Order: sequence, then C-alpha cells, then structure tokens
Amino acid sequence: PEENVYILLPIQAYTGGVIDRRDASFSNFAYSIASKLMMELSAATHNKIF
Amino acid sequence: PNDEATIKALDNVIKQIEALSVIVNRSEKADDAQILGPNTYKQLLEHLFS
Repeated sequence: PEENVYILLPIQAYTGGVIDRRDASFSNFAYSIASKLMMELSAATHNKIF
Repeated sequence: PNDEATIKALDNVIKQIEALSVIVNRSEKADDAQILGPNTYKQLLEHLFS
C-alpha cells in the first residue's frame, strides 16, 4: 500500500473440512482438516526425498 | 509392515466417524388436538294446549 510496507495476504491453500453437525466440540473439525490434508500430503512424497 | 494398509485403515475409520457425525434428529409430528366444526341445537317435538 505504500513505501516500505509489504502485505502478504493469507490465501486459502487447502479446502478440505467437515463441519460437525452434532456440534459436540471444535477439536473434531480441526482433526478432520488436519487428517484429510495429511492423507494427501503424504501421498505426494511416498518414496521421494527433496 | 506394509505402510499402505495403515493408510487405508485410517481413511476408512475417519470416513466412518465423519459419516456418524452428520446424522441429525428432527421430527415434525402434528398435534393431538382435534379441529372442531359448527353445530346447531335441534328441537324435540312438543304439544301446547290451553
């Protein structure tokens, strides 16, 4: 927006989530997101090293 | 150990948990009150003499 000010906007990187309709707790939603994301992340580096 | 069986088992259990957490309980039953209608009193036969 101006000199010597640089903004780095948070863009959505992963769109996988499941809202808990039972509304029991909030950790279930975060665990669902994390687990579904790690399922896909681990499948891309199966037998590979950077 | 075969690392590809653990991933499948984890995915299956996560899918089972996610499916179980979406079921909702909603009932829209009616009421036992009965709608009433109009009625008119009827006249029994009578005899009048003087």
